[PDB]
Amino acid sequence: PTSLDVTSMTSWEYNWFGADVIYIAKYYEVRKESVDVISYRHPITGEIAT
Amino acid sequence: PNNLDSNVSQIVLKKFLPGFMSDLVLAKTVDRQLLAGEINSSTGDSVSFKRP
Amino acid sequence: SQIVLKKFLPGFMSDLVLAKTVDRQLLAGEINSSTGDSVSFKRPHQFSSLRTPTGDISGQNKNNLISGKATGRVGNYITVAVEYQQLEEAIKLNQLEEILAPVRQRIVTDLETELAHFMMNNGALSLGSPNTPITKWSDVAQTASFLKDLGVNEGENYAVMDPWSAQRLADAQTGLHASDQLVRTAWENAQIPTNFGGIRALMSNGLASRTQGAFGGTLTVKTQPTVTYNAVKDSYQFTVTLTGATASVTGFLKAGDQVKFTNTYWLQQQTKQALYNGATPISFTATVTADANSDSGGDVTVTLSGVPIYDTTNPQYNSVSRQVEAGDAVSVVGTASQTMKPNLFYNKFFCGLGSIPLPKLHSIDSAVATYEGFSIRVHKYADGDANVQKMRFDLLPAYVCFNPHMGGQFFGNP
Repeated sequence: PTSLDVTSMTSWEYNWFGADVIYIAKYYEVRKESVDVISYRHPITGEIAT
Repeated sequence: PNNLDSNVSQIVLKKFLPGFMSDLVLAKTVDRQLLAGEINSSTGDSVSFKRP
Repeated sequence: SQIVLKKFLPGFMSDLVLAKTVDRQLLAGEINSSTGDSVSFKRPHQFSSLRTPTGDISGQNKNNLISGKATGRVGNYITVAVEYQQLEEAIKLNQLEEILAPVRQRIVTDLETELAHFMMNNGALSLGSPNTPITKWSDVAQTASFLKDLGVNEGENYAVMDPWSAQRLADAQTGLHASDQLVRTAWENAQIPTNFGGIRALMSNGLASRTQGAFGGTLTVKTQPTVTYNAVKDSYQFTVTLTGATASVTGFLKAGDQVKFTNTYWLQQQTKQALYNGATPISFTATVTADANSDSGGDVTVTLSGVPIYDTTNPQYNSVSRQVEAGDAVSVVGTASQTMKPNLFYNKFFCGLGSIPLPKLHSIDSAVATYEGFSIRVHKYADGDANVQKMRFDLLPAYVCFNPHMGGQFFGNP
């Protein structure tokens, strides 16, 4: 079943009739992670390539 | 005999043991959009809705 | 009859020397929200030696390990509160700035007076008779000589005296014979040098005064007290009861009185050898802490500061030649009920001082006032419907006594 987020923000001085709206939100995060970089050093057509 | 109990101190750590807790099902299931923003303390103490 | 000036007349002011000299380093920001209402310091350790021809200690007892403490606590509030009718107050008194000037100095003066009372109540050492004032050069040098004789090195030594005593010493400098700078300075400014007799001498006008307290009869102790180190390893205070007093006198001994044990002498703390005052040995003395009455039968129970430790299982902590026992003879210095202003001398590590910051009360306007390093919280509120505003000032100090055997009172002697 559908469970929607609650904000209790709107309906402030307005007439509401459509209960067919479900509120979904996108969540963004930024993290510091350890990643391994591989340096392909084929000399032909440029060598230093990480 | 060595009496050196004044060389130490009684310590109460800054740690809190876990407590008890309940759950919320009744509040989430009810209808809250109808009554939200419809009652004001100064205006009155009752609201009415129309039957079909 | 109507026009008035907007500048007040000058008033009278004391001086602050006690706060600027005592130790304000060890006890500072230590009684916080986590420590509680008291905090304690440690004490140094002492050891004794066993002398054997061949080095065998199997039969004898190895030195035990006993640790002491020195606790510091918080005192009462320093609160001054006023109320006024704001219509009559605001007639010509702008922004209520005139109240601020004479209240911070009142707070500081009360704090210093209570500090002096505490210092002379907890000091142990005494010198000279209370009646005789200070008139010569030796009366100051005796304090430094005594402090050096006990064996205190780490610190600075200070002596405090009233304005008139400085004048009498200053006149002696005028009569010097070969020092031009000294005689010129004394003749012109009437100022004694900083170091007078090897001790940092100071002058103060605001110095607490005390009364002796009526006593009469040849006092002596009835019961041998307990002066073992384990009993007094936390406070250096002990209780003793006396006989031979007057029938029934209330207030027999006031706070600050010095009780002297005739036949028990001080000791050089490191060498544990007796003290010799040029021609006579130095007797042990103690200070009354709380007021004591006398009941029928002439029995007085009093609590004294400073302990004559002669523990027999811990010889390393001895500080007096012989153990105080029943039948000993004691006496109280001074006359019956005279009142005098004592002169104080102490080491740097004798009494501490600190302040506890005070938070602002919720939903009440307030501010912070600073005066010689003291922060005073001022609060204003408007309780009452009778136009009665109220203003209050607060300050919360804390004291500690480290070693009672490193200070006390002193007078002149004939």
